[PDB]
Amino acid sequence: DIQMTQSPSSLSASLGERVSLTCRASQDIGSSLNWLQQEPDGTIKRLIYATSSLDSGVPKRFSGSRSGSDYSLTISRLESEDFVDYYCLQYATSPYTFGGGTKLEIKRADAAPTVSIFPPSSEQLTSGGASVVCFLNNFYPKDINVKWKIDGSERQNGVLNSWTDQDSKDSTYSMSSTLTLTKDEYERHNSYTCEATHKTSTSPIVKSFNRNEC
Amino acid sequence: QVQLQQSGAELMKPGASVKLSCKAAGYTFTAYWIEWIRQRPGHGLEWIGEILPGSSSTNCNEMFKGKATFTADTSSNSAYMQLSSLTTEDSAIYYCTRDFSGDRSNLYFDVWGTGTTVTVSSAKTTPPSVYPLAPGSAAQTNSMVTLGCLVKGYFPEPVTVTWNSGSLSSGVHTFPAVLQSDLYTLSSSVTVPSSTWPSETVTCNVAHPASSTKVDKKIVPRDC
Repeated sequence: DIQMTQSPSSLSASLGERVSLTCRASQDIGSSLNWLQQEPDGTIKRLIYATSSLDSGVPKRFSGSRSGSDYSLTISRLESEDFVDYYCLQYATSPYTFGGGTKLEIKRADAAPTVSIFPPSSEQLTSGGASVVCFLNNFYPKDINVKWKIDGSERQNGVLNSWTDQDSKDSTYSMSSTLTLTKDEYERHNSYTCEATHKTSTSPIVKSFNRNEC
Repeated sequence: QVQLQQSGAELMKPGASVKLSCKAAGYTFTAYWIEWIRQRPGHGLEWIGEILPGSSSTNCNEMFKGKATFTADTSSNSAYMQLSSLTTEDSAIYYCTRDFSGDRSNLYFDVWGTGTTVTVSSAKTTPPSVYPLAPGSAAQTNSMVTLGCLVKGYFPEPVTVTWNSGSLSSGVHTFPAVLQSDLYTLSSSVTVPSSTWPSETVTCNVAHPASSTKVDKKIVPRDC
């Protein structure tokens, strides 16, 4: 089947800048390439058809072109609503195929995470379980590492992470990390630490508590 | 008014078959292929297959052989995709779109349905346990204090989380849910000025309509 190699897979840019995305077809597709945009709520909308034509009611900042096996979507000047996902679609020969997508994110000033750690609740302890929760809030850029420490040692099992999308008001990312243990395994130990590594500081941000401290 | 109207969200047991529908209005139904597209959570779009109603003509991506059957009903303007032998990895949004049987560039994949979510799981409906997240008595920084609640072990999605009935929403992060066993867990955090707390209450409001669960959890200072 025809392969569409879409690049870049991710890109950061600021308001007002120009960006272009590229789909490399593995075999000739002619002018038979669409560009699509997908909103965070899931709405897909066609932007460009037949390589270069603009859909009705699509703003003029979008345009499409080809050069050899390379097809491009160009956004002359970024507006804030443009920072979503984009896919190309070849409809030359079935099976139809999409490039792998590009997520566009807004550039902003680097920010360090605000880190908070939480002990299990007493209601939870009376169930049989103990979740330790760490929030790493409002950081930029999005690349972040969390590590859990127990009595000084690194812990990897039982750790579930969740990430928010880029926030539309301040353009930062937030992350929760949850370490889940049985009541007994939790009470076999003393200090609990979550450690965040991020570009904004050379050394990790570290939050701990001690459960024998009350 | 060209529209493609998709059937509603579906929850199905592993191994069952689901049939999705795409209902067309505003155009000659026989003149356009109906196209079916899959998107797995956080992944890209993939092409599944197509049918030209009412003809014997269907086509599909080979990955979906033995998995996807397409049919169509010209009388009700409806096209159907049946997915058989469901597994976890079938959980995705399914979109339909259309493709003109002819020679006009602007009528290829021009209008899109808004999608049908399919969830495949063995899990039974389960209310969430809701737990308060009070600081373990730290420095409480100097300026802001962060609290949360942990909403654990529920099925199916979704839950609603609010802080003080929706009044306090400014310092809020409700994180997407993740699967712990076959059950869902999420947390929410709120950041408020330390003047505000423990001075007075902070409460998280959790709703899980599918289990008819409504709960309030006040965040109570540890003091040990």
